[PDB]
Amino acid sequence: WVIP
Amino acid sequence: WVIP
Amino acid sequence: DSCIQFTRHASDVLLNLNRLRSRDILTDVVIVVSREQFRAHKTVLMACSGLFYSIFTDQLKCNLSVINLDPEINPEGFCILLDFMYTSRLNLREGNIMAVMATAMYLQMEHVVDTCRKFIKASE
Amino acid sequence: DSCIQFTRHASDVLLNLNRLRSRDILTDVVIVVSREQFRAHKTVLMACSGLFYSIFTDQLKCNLSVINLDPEINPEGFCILLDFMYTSRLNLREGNIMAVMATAMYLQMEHVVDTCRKFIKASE
Ligand SMILES: O=C1Cc2cc(Nc3nc(Cl)ncc3F)ccc2N1
Ligand SMILES: O=C1Cc2cc(Nc3nc(Cl)ncc3F)ccc2N1
Ligand SMILES: [Cl-]
Ligand SMILES: [Cl-]
Repeated sequence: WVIP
Repeated sequence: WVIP
Repeated sequence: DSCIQFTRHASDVLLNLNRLRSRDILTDVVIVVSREQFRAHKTVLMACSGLFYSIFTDQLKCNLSVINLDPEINPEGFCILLDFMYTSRLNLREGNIMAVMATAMYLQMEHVVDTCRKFIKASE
Repeated sequence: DSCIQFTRHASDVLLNLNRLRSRDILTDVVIVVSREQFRAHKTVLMACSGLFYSIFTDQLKCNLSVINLDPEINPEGFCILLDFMYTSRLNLREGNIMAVMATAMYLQMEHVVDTCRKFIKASE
């Protein structure tokens, strides 16, 4: 999961 | 396009 | 094999599937979550959820155009997860995390259940 | 928004859509390319091809379960492009590049047409  |  | 691969293809496919959903093009099922209705493509639901995969591989249920979810399921939680299926983006907030995690457990979306557990553990 | 994003989601969705195709699950159209038949999902075809997007948004054609392509289309070229739609991988070879490029122009798959043009230019 990432900060888009 | 890339070499997978 | 000796194939070449287009990096952005899968993301571009998903973006177009979400555009078809927006425009109600070739949607083939309505998911009912108490008083709310959500239109979607069965194939996208099956590709994202172990529960929908089991439902639409069943010889009788594969033919239904309406699926009613358990009354305990929160419509907002379902909406957030449906948006995630079609976009890869999850709108996880302090005010919705419990409903989102409960819905992802029911729908059998293991990666979502995993990030919810991690965010909850961080607040404890 | 304040969303989080699962990097592998779109690739995982496409992998599952290809598994449904393998297993002939919820395929809803047959594409005929002379003597050959290819089963697929209309939504995936529309998401990848400008030609299929136009076909399945037409009020009459959206209801057809069989689509016959122009007799000039090569079945192997179509097969290679159908595999690309469902996997992001393109099996481009000296012996098939002309048929693949001609098929991608017909299907309106601009990124494929682009890589074929580049590979052809490199050989000249
Ligand atoms: O957490 C999850 C997400 C998820 C999706 C699927 N979907 C499919 N699985 C296979 Cl093997 N082939 C085709 C599919 F559409 C099954 C189980 C699970 N569990
Ligand atoms: O080279 C290409 C690939 C391609 C795909 C599509 N597909 C869709 N386009 C839109 Cl805007 N919304 C939903 C779709 F399924 C249209 C044109 C083109 N041209
Ligand atoms: Cl997931
Ligand atoms: Cl393309």
